[PDB]
Amino acid sequence: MTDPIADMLTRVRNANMVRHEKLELPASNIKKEIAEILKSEGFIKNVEYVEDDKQGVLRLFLKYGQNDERVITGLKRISKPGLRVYAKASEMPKVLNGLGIALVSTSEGVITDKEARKRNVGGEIIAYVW
Amino acid sequence: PTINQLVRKPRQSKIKKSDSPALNKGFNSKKKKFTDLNSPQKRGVCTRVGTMTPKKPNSALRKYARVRLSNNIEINAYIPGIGHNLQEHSVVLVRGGRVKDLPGVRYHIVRGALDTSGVDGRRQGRSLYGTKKPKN
RNA sequence: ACUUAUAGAUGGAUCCGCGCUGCAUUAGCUAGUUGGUAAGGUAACGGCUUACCAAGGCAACGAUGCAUAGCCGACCUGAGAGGGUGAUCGGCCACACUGGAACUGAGACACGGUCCAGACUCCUACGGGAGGCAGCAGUAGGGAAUCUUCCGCAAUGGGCGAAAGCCUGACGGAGCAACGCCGCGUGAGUGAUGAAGGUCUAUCGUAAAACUCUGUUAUUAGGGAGAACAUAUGUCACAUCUUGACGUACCUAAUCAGAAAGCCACGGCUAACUACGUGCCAGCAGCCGCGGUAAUACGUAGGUGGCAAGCGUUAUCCGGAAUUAUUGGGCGUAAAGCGCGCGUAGGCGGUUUUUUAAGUCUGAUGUGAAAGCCCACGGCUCAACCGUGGAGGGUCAUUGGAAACUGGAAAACUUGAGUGCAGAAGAGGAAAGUGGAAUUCCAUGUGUAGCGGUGAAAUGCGCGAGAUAUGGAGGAACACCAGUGGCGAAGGCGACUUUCUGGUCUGUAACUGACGCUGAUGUGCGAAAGCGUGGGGAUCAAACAGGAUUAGAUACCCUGGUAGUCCACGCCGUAAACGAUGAGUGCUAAGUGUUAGGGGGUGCCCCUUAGUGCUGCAGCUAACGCAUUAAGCACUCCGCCUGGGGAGUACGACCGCAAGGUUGAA
RNA sequence: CCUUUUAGGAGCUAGCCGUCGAAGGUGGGACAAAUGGGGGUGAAGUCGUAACAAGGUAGCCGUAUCGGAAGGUGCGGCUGGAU
RNA sequence: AAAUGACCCCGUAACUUCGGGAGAAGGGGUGCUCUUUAGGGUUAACGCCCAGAAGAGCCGCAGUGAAUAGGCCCAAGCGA
Repeated sequence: MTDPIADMLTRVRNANMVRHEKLELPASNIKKEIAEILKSEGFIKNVEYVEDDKQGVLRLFLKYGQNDERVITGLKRISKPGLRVYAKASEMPKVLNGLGIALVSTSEGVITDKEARKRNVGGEIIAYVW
Repeated sequence: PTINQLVRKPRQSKIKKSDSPALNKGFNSKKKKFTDLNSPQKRGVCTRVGTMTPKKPNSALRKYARVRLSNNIEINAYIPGIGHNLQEHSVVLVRGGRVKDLPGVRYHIVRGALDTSGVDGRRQGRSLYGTKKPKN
């Protein structure tokens, strides 16, 4: 339980393998950031925040689209305690030529892969969710 | 594939050994120990002629050469071609490595090469077992 | 034109820093290891010799030993990280016969110095000379090649000189090796298919001839390409009556015709064309690969694919080799997973706020040069030989504001826990053998012709064994509750009269408010045998005594037969530990067999807070298998693996009562 | 430019007591290198009779013991044993 | 037969039944005067008993100046 989000990350794609949703998951202050900034793009049925203390409970409720097909086709974290890879906000890579998105913490608040390119802010840029 | 113990403990490469280890070498007498050289060019001075019979894959007949290199060791050769140099005691230009189908021999002869010229029954080769001044 | 109070400077550097490789067949650490304390002194602090005393300073982290021992503009080169060799090219340093050397210097132990020890071809009335081309040559050479003793200051003056002048052996003048590759030149307007035809029997034949075109090789010629040198010339800006060995180049130059050796394999890939020779006689062959009577391979012969200063070979790292994995590494299976109870260092190392204000966000600045940089271009008969630098010289001369955090680090959360626990299971383990398979022994209640023996019999107990059991306690195992059940990490495992013993935890968690994960330090310990007491036979099993065999037996066969077979004490470890499954985080149908024992409960329906084995949705791996109770997807360590042998054989380092291990280039 | 210039009481380089003494010189095994039986392999007169399926005494691994490979026994995980 | 031999300080191999080998092998030091402080318990303190390093000097051909004190190394055979 040392990474409070770790498996939970790909549990999106390892829960919606056949587009399925029966998986309730635990919280963070970034499990108040992991599932809250891609609803910016209509990606979740509901994660509004975690409503408990002690980093509790949360319905994952992963929105699925109109072609029936994996909203999250595949997904990896490349940022875990035990894998610390820190880069700048300039050559943040091209996430499938920009087809994917990133949602991550920065060195000046909280941003996305829509901010690093136009704000020069960020630290351990995390993943490629698609 | 985990990187902690990777600077604690490293890995290897493959495992291969190069070609003709008792070749590319010139044996000392003053300081008695060999030279790791990989020289382009070299000589061959003769001790016998040599021939063994049992040949399966070809199943015709042809001999080879037993030429000793420097200062007391077994060094063995072969004459790949249709030319028989019924000779010995020569001073030549070495060819390094083995041609197909003879184990353990890695030492050969260039065409001409200061000892003889070659099997003079060739005129079309113009570039095989002795062939100089050939009309092209 | 002298000597000094003083200077800008020269190699350097007194020195600081990262520059500053490998050998684990080298950790119980050097006596100075820790550093303070000296008369001393080098342009230079000071264990640098000495000055005073205590080491555990070390400490399983490389102390130390220790093997090549230059680095750095260069070159082939990657897409990029740079990645290697750093030789023409070295700007910096180790180095001149030898050990030194009293010396010294505008700069020291000194490549033709200065002395005295050495073994060298040697010179000498043998005063005894001291010299060696890591400085051009050349000699005997070793030689894949491994060069001109052609000339002598003229391209820079060091030094000497108030000056006119030098030495160049610093730098220069070159046989040039077709070594680099280029500047281009050795045939033309060509030509009707054109012959006397060379693989084939129309092919390269638009072969040829005999006509013309270029200077560019060749008969000569004048050949002056660069460029500015100089007390008295008159008064460091500086200068004339002072700069042609190569000083001949650009050489248009009329210009005849002054050939550009010869190409490989000769099919198809590495790019190639067919065959007589050839009857397996010689023999083709870059991985693939060919001749035994049509080598679309070979001996040889006119050439199409590449070519004309070029033919086959020589062997070095590059992208290619994705056979390093910094970008681009397997786990059950190639060539690969823990004997595990154990487990130091630390790689990793809960939730939330966090005190941090370092760092990353990135950056004001410093903006200190580059010849050339991520570029391009200009001088040049274009190629050998030089240059504008806008790319700031790569946190370099200032430390930052974003606390979202690896970071001086205050706590709280608890249900994830451990002792409380009903206790409760199952062959988890320790329980004498009261009784019983009580055994081949035998007078025997009983007796002799059999207990018994077999692919093929002797084996084998009867010149007074027998059949099963009347005393039959005993060498011993629970034989029957015994199931695949289940304690425990794998090896296991069976009544108990029970001598003892933990955890495991099945339900939530009372206490404390992180109560930390793989675990090389240690310890280690783990199958009969191999191992430790003498018991050592209930006597079977090895050897085999021995028969017997189809053509073929000391034999799996056969009664019996000496370790062992009946063990409470030293330590272990090879096995298909074939379990060939290594352990943190959940997981997309749950049922299902169900487990002592249970969340709601009450021979009636059950869910994991649970456990196993699963048919198997679902989705991945690699052909396969896992699956609400996952090799699939996500954070993990000891790590191994990265085509095969041989290879654990030279040899080997350290444990050790023993099997022995456990190392290790070729 | 020590100044009884000889010189000397001291006292400077040269004799005398010394002072460590690198190097060579010898001193020991490690080292050594051309050299002085194991194996590794050769290239076939030779050898056992099979392993692959209840294949011919079924097919294998460590090991009391094996052993010219093949070939056969007790005992540990065994089946990768067919009926 | 000669040679080594006492005491004190350095240093010490292969092998092993871990006791050994081992005094392995190899080296070095000693006379006399003068200082310094290094001792003790026998003690009221050198009277009394010596023995411990560091320096200065003096002499000879020679300094446990006489007598008495292990010669080592390598490799085989046999029996603990």
